[PDB]
Amino acid sequence: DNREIVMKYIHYKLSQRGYEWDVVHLTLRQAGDDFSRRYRRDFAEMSSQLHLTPFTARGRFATVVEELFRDGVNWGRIVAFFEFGGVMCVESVNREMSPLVDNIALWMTEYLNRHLHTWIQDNGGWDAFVELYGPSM
Amino acid sequence: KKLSECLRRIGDELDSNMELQRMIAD
Repeated sequence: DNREIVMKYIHYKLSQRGYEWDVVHLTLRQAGDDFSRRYRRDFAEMSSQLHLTPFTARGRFATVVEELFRDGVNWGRIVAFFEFGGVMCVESVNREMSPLVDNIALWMTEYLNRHLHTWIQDNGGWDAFVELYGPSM
Repeated sequence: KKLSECLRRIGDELDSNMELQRMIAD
């Protein structure tokens, strides 16, 4: 379920750069591109800030992701969580490490169900988000 | 700069922007 959300976002992002790979989705495609725009405004595509290697990616991913929610969670920070993962999958493919994509998605899925699931429920769940973001599309 | 700080700033800016786009839509 939350893993499907991860799948469709990864698939979506990967498509967005011409790479194939085998409602909450639409809203989330929207917020991420929204984020995308804002991010590329002040900084350069984050692919440049990513230094990746097969056996260093999981830790890197973890480190960053924890620095994100280290002090709190808000939907903005979660769309960011999404953008981050997807950018890692696109970088992966581009750096000739396509296999990782499948791993990155698992990492995300786990992180979602393990460390964010509580905030989500406590804060209205996914429909809450689909309703907050509603007026931004 | 730090990738995580970049993510937070934008992450927050986006939260603020939709809470506002939400206030408006009321």
